[PDB]
Amino acid sequence: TKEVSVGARKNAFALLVEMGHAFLRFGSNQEEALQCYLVLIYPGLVGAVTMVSCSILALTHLLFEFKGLMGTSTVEQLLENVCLLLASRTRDVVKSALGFIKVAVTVMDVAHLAKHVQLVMEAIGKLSDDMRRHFRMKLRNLFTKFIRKFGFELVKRLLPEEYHRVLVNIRKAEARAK
RNA sequence: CCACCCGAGAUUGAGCUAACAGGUCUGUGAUGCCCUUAGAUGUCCGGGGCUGCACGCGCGCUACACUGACUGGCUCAGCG
Repeated sequence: TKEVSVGARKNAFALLVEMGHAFLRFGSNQEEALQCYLVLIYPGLVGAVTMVSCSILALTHLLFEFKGLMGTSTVEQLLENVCLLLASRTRDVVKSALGFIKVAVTVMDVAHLAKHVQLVMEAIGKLSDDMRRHFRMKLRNLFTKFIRKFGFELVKRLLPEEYHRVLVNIRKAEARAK
């Protein structure tokens, strides 16, 4: 899934989906089988940095396919770990964490996300100057999705100063898109 | 646009709060002066005025009639 070839990456993603399907046939309860599947891939978030980004990308692809079936609270736990991985120096780990956060915001229910806007968006807030400037597109899209899904004034209140303008800039599009 | 083969590579990495004269609009100075039983129209009450009329400068209404005025019938609309 982090190979050089795009075809190999596509095949590895499809193979992950297929083995996730394969563990849905070895037991009676699907959720516990998916839990066993994840605890077979959980240690990869601990080893090498490229292996950490590998595991974050794998979890990102897995979260989009088996959205609710793995179990919401467990989702939240993984998101919390991604927040620690939001503190990484490497740009690949940060990019993979941003993609996972985007996929989670797309997938996860808004009522349970409301418990976790502050933590993940605080982890977004204290990222860096270089990290903010480089991945300004991903942060822009994430703040757009948070404004769609929650109160604009809430994200305004809990973010630091500079991001404020980015928020209102997004809100600016929210009048001309209509 | 999607998928696939070959190919090492069919996209992996680096760089790219500010400006608005596009509009709007009552926040910051231990801000300069002038006034503060000389109330930057002090509240209230009662009664007057706003219309008062020699004359100028001008819009309007009614008329000076006979192609008119008075008296009785007739049949006619449209915006709203």
